[PDB]
Amino acid sequence: LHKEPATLIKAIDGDTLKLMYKGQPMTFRLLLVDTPEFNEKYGPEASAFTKKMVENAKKIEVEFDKGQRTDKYGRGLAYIYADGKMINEALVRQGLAKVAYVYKGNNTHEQLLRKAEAQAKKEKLNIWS
Ligand SMILES: Cc1cn([C@H]2C[C@H](OP(=O)(O)O)[C@@H](COP(=O)(O)O)O2)c(=O)[nH]c1=O
Ligand SMILES: [Ca+2]
Repeated sequence: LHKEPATLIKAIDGDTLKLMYKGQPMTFRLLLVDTPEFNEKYGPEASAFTKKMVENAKKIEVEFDKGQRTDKYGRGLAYIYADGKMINEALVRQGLAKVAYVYKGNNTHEQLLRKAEAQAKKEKLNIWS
């Protein structure tokens, strides 16, 4: 896999954001995770977490997996990095997302994320509290 440039347009919530990619606005959905919706427990916290990471970032990158790059809603499906730190992994490590939506063929970072979730679970963080 490889990282490609993008710039932030707008934070949306814990696991979605609007980025400019190859010069075009698109909404991205984070691969392999599920944050609570804003109206759910920890939703506001997940939103804030992702917003801070992307807004503070000097460099945002998107990394597609090997499979589908757009979902049925037209959202880009990627791993998204802020100054080299993967947001998908960071949310999970903090107990602000569950590993979820693991579809065959777009699952390159599955085991990395599951290891993060185990450690969040051990620490009884947030969702796991
Ligand atoms: C993360 C992800 C979501 N989706 C689809 C599955 C779910 O369909 P349904 O809308 O029919 O439930 C939805 C969940 O996204 P959200 O968690 O953003 O609601 O997005 C994908 O198809 N591929 C993906 O990799
Ligand atoms: Ca969600």
